[PDB]
Amino acid sequence: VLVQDLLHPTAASEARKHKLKTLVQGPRSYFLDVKCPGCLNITTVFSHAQTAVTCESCSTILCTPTGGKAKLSEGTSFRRK
Amino acid sequence: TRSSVLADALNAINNAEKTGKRQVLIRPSSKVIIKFLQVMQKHGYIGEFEYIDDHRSGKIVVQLNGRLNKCGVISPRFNVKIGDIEKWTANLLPARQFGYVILTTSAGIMDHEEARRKHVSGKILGFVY
Amino acid sequence: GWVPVTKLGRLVKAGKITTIEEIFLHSLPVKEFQIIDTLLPGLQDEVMNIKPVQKQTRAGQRTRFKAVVVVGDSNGHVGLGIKTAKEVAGAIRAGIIIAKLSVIPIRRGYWGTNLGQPHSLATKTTGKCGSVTVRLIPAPRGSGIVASPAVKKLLQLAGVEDVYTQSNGKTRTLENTLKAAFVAIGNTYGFLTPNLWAEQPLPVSPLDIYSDEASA
Amino acid sequence: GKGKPRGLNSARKLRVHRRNNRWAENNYKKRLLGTAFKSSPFGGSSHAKGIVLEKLGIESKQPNSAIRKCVRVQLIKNGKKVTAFVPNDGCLNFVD
Amino acid sequence: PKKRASNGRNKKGRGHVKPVRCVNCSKSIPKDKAIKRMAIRNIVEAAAVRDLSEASVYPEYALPKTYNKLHYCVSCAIHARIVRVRSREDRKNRAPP
Amino acid sequence: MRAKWRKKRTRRLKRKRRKVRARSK
Amino acid sequence: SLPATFDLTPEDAQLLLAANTHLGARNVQVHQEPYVFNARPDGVHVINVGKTWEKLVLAARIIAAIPNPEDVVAISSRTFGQRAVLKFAAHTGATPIAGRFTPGSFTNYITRSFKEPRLVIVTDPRSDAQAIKEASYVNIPVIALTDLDSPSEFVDVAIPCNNRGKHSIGLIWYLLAREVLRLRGALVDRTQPWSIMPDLYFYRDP
Amino acid sequence: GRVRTKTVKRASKALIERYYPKLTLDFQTNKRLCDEIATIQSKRLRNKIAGYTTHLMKRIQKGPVRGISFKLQEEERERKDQYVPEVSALDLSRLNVDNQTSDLVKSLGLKLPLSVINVSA
Amino acid sequence: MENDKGQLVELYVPRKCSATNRIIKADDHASVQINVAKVDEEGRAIPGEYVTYALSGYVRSRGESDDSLNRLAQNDGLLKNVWSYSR
RNA sequence: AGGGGAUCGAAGAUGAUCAGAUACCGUCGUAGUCUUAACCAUAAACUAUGCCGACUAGGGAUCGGGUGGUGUUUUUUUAAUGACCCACUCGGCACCUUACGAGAAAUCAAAGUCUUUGGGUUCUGGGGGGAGUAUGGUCGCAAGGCUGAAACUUAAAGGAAUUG
Ligand SMILES: [Mg+2]
Ligand SMILES: [Mg+2]
Ligand SMILES: [Mg+2]
Ligand SMILES: [Mg+2]
Ligand SMILES: [Mg+2]
Ligand SMILES: [Mg+2]
Ligand SMILES: [Mg+2]
Ligand SMILES: [Mg+2]
Ligand SMILES: [Mg+2]
Ligand SMILES: [Mg+2]
Ligand SMILES: [Mg+2]
Ligand SMILES: [Mg+2]
Ligand SMILES: [Mg+2]
Ligand SMILES: [Mg+2]
Ligand SMILES: [Mg+2]
Repeated sequence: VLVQDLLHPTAASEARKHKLKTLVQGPRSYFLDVKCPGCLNITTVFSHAQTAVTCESCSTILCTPTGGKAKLSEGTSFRRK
Repeated sequence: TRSSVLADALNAINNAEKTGKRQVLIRPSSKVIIKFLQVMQKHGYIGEFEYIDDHRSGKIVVQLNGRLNKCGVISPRFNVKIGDIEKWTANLLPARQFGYVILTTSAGIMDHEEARRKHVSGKILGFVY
Repeated sequence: GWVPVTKLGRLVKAGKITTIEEIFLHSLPVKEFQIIDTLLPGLQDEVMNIKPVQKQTRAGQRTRFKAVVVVGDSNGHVGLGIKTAKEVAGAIRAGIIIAKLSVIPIRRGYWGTNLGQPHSLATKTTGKCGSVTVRLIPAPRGSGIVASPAVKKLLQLAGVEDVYTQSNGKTRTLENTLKAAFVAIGNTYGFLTPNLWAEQPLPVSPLDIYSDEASA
Repeated sequence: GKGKPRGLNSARKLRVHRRNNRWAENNYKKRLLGTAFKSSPFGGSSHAKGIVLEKLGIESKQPNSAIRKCVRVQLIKNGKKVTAFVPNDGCLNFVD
Repeated sequence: PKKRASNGRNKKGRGHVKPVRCVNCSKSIPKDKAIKRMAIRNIVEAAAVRDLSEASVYPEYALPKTYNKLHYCVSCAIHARIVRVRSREDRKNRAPP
Repeated sequence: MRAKWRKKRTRRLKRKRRKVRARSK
Repeated sequence: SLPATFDLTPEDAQLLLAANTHLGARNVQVHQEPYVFNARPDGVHVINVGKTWEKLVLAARIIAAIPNPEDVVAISSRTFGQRAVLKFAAHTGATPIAGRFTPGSFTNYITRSFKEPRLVIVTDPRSDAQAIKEASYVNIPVIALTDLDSPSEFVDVAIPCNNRGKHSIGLIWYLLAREVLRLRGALVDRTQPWSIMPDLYFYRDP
Repeated sequence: GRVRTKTVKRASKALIERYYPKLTLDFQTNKRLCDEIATIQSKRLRNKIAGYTTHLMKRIQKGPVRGISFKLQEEERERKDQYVPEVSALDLSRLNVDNQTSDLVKSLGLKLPLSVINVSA
Repeated sequence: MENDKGQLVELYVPRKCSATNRIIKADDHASVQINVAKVDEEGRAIPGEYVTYALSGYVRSRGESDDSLNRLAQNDGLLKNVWSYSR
C-alpha cells in the first residue's frame, strides 16, 4: 500500500504496535484497586509492580514481581482503575 | 548519531517519492523542517502537512504529490554570499528556470530568488526540485 | 510491398496515424521499421565503427563484425542500433533496422529567456551503461556541442545545437558511451517540470479509436 | 558520510590528509625530493655537453634484432658516464 | 571470487568451532565444515539374516543395528563419491535427495 | 616462489646480515 | 456509479459460498490483499465476497469496454480452468489460450499463435507467470483470479478467490461471462437468471 | 535400431488426421491406399509410412493417442464436454457454514438458509 | 512549455500516471491505460464512453496497481466499499 | 623458570617408493602438545565488507524476553505453574524470493537512498616490481614486532565474466 491515512490509524493496528512505535507514544500499563480478604483497606497497585506490595494493615502480600505484569495472589479481588 | 534532523526528513521524503507514496512520516519535526516544508508547499512541491504534537519533539505527516524530483540538504551549512548563490545554483540545480536553493538568512528561511529580491544572503540549508 | 502484420502497421498503412507523437504518447511497442521510415522519411543514418569480435573454437576463431549505427532526423528524434553479423554490410543493414526500431523523442529546451526556438536541452540529464556515465548540461547559445566526435554527431542527429557534456569511466568503450548518451537524452522526457505540472485529459488510444480498420 | 570529514571547522584535517596523499604521488614526490637535482646525470637541465669515450653496439630488446650504434660519453659538469644513442643511419661515422 | 555465500561451512555468529578428524585420513576439519553422514545399518548385511534367524536359539529376535556418525573432509567426501561436484545453479540446493 | 618461503628466506638473510654486521659493530 | 441493481444477490452469494470461493488461503497472506475479512480458525481466512463481486463487475465493465471481443484473451494453464476459459471463449469473443502458453505469443510477431490483445485474463498469476511477464512487454492490462497469497506483481485487476478449488474457478468464470453478457445486452434480463448452469464451466476427470 | 524419423511420423499422423475412416489395421491395404493417396518417391519410404500408420491405428484402437485429433475424435470431445448434470452441484441439497462466514453474510446484510458448524483448531 | 509569444513547442507533451503523477516515458512498455465503460439506466454499457486510467510500469511492477486502481475507482464512484484510506 | 610429561608429534632416526626422495606412505621418537609465574603482540586475527544514525520490497522460520487468547495437555478430573498451539511485539544469529535500486561483473536488503554527486566521523590506497627490502629509531631475553625509503627496472601486471 502506497496511499494510506497515517494520522488516523485503526485501533487494531495501534494496539498491535509497540508502545513506542505508535503515533504518539503512551503506556500500555494500568492501575488496579485491590482488596485482600480480611481488612477492607483498598489499595492501588501498578500492573508491573517490581515489589511485593502488601496492605498497610497487615503483611498480606497482594502481588509478586515478575518479568512483566505482577502476579496477583490467589485471595484477592481487583478492579481495573 | 542523529546529527541532522533536516537531513533525515529530506531523505525520508526522497525515498517516499521515489517509491511513489503520497505520504511520509517525519521525525522529529523541528522549526527549520517546518519552514523548509512551508517553502516547498508554497512552491507546490508537497501539499498539506500536519504536525502531530507529542510532548517530546513532534512528528510530521507530509502529503506527497508527484511533483518532487529531489529534495536535498547541504551539510555543512556553508556561509554563502551573493556571488556564491549563483555559482551554487549553477552547480547543483538542473536548470536556470526552475528549482530553488534554500538558504537561511537573517531575514528568515527562504529560497535564493527571494534572497536576491531582498538582497541578503546567509547560510545554505538545502535545495529542492 | 509491405503487407504489415500489426495493428499499428495496418493503421499507419491505412493512414490513420500520421505522426509518431501518438506512438510516443501511448508507448506503443513498434515492431516494424517500415512504420518508422513511413512516418519519418527524412532521417539519415550513420555507422560509427565496426569492431571485429571473435569466438574461440576448436578450429580457428569464428569472427564476426559488430556495427553500431545511429539513425536520426535533425529535430527531435534519434535511434541507436547495434548488430553483430558474419558480414559487415549485413551488420550495417540490420543495425539500421534496429536503430529505426529504437527511435525515441528528445525534449529540447532553453538555457535561458525562451526567446527563439529550443536550442539546447531542458535540464541536466545523465545516463549510464557499463562503467561509462555521460552527463549533458544545457549550454548557452552559440556554444556548440562540447563533446567527443561520436556523441557530438549523435546529438547533431538529435537536433541539439549546443550542450555541455561531462563523461566519466572508460569512454573508449564506444557502445557503452553511446548507449549512456542515448539513455541520457531519453531521460529528458522522464523529467517532470513545472510546465508539465498541469494535468491532461488522458486521450484514448488509436488502437481502440480505429479498432475496425485494425486487424479486422 | 563518505569517509572524509565534512564539518565547517575541519580544514586542517583535510589539508594534512591531502599533503600525505600528495606525497603518495610520483611527479610531486620527485619534484619535491629533487631527484633531478641529485640523482640525474643532467642535473635537471634539458641538454648537456660531454666528451665521447667510445662506441657501443648496443643490442635492441626482444622481439627485435638490431644493433643501435650508441656511444659512451663523459659529461663535462658532473664527470658522469652516460650512454647516448646516435640517431640516424651512418651518423656513427661523424662522432669518432 | 567468492564461490559460496556460506564460505563452504556453517558459521554465522561464532568465530571459532572446535574441529573433528576425518574418519578416512584423520585430517582436522572444523565441525561445521564437515560432511557428516549417519551410517545406520543392520549387523548381518541382509544376506545371512535367514541363516542367523534359523540358527538362533530364540524366535522373535530383534537383530539389532549398528549406528555410526561419519565425519568426512571435503577431499575424502569427493573421492569416495559421497558428495560430487554440482553445477553453479544447483550448488544452492540445500535439501537432501 | 611462494610468499611464505620468500619471507622465510629473507628472514634468514636478515639474521645473517645482523650477525655479520655485529661482527664489526 | 451504478443503479444498485448490480448488488450481490443472495442467489449469487449462495453460489459463491457453495463453491467455497470465500474460503481463501491459509494464514499465508500477501500484504497487498485487504480483501481479507475475519481470519478463521484452522488458520484459514475468509474473503469479502462483496468485494469479489465489486471487482468482478469492474472487470466486466473493462471487458465490455473492448471494441472487438476477440482482442480479449483468456489464459488457463490450470486443468481446473481450461474448460472454464473454453466456455468463456464460446460465450464471448475472447479467443482462448488454454494449456501451454507458448512464449513469443505477444512478442515475436512471426509466431503462428501471435496475438495482439488489448486485455488478458489469467487464472493463476503464479502458473501463468509467462503470460503476465509477456504482457509487461507490450502494454497490456492484466486481470487475474487471485488468491490471498498470489504474486500480484504486474496485476492490474485482482479478483480474490480460492483458486485451488475446482468449483470456484469455474464459478468465477461463469459469473464473469454472465455479467459481461449482461453489460453487452445479450442477456437483457438483468434480474432474471441465466439459462446456462454454472456446472458447465467445470473440470471433469475423463 | 528401428527408430523411425520425423518425416515418417509426420506423414503418418497427417494421413491419420485426414484419412482415418478410410484406412484400416492391415499393412497391405494401408500400403495400397497410401501409394494412391500420396506421392512418395520410394517404395521403402511408403512401406515405412504404412507400417507406422498401422501401428498408430493399433494405438488408436486402445485409447486416444496424443497429438492426433481427427474429426470423429474432436466431435466426440465436444459432445462430451457439453455435458451438464441434471441437478446443479451447487444447488442446496439440504448449506453448511462457519461462524466467520455467518458473520460475513450478516455484515453484508443478506439472509439465506445457512447451517453453522463449529470449526475448531 | 512554449516560447516567448504563445506558439507552443515541445512536441509530445507526455502522459502522467493516475497514481503517482509521474511521466510515462515513450518506451515504458509496462505502462497500461485502462478504459472502463460507463452504464446508463439500463445495465448496458455505452460504446465509446470510457473513464481512462494510466498506470506506470513502476507501480505496476511493484504490485500496487490493483490497490491504486481500487482507490481511483472508489474516488470516481464506480466502486463503493472496496478501498479503505485508514489501513 | 618450575611441575607434569598418557597420547600425538616440527627435528632426528629408520623401513619403503623413486632415476633420485634427508618428501608424500609405514614404525619409533626429542622439543612441544597440559599446567603455574612471566614474556612475545602476529594470522586467510575474514563477513577479505570501520563505527554511529535515519529511510527504503515481500516471505516464513528460529533464539531470548514480554502481552493476550473461555486454546491443548499434565497435576489435585479441575487450580497457579510448566511444556505446547495461535496472534502480536522488542532485540538477535541468520535464511528464501525478486530487483525499484546499485555494481565492471561475480553478486548485494546492503555493496541501495552516490554526476538528481554533502547525515556525523576514524583509518587506509594512487601502475607493476625493487620491497615491507636497506638504513635510522623504538619495543622485545631472543625469535622478531612497529615505523619505513631510495637507486634501478618495466608496459603492462591485475579483477570479473565469455567461447574454446
Ligand atoms: Mg578518465
Ligand atoms: Mg561545523
Ligand atoms: Mg612490446
Ligand atoms: Mg578458483
Ligand atoms: Mg578465527
Ligand atoms: Mg624425517
Ligand atoms: Mg596483519
Ligand atoms: Mg584485513
Ligand atoms: Mg545502518
Ligand atoms: Mg518471541
Ligand atoms: Mg525475531
Ligand atoms: Mg542471536
Ligand atoms: Mg597513481
Ligand atoms: Mg604503486
Ligand atoms: Mg580470472
